[PDB]
Amino acid sequence: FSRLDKVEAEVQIDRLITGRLQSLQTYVTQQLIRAAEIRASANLAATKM
Amino acid sequence: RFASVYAWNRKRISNCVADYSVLYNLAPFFTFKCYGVSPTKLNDLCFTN
Repeated sequence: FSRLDKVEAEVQIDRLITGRLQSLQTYVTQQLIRAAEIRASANLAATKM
Repeated sequence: RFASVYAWNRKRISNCVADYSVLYNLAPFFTFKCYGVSPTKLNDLCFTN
């Protein structure tokens, strides 16, 4: 923001925002998968107990 | 005077006050264009070479 004229830097910042956004969604999806598998294990443990 | 195309003159500028205001406004300056930074906000970044 301190080097590029703001009428043009929006392209770069939008690319960077989209990349980080995709990374964050990937993290969330992996968390969902792992949480599902842990819930399955927890149900198994509850049955054991 | 100016030298030849293959004999392009080169100089190094150091230890001064980067005041591009005095130059940019003066003279018609038919062609003038920057590459990696906006040609409008030179006056808020510090250089080393």
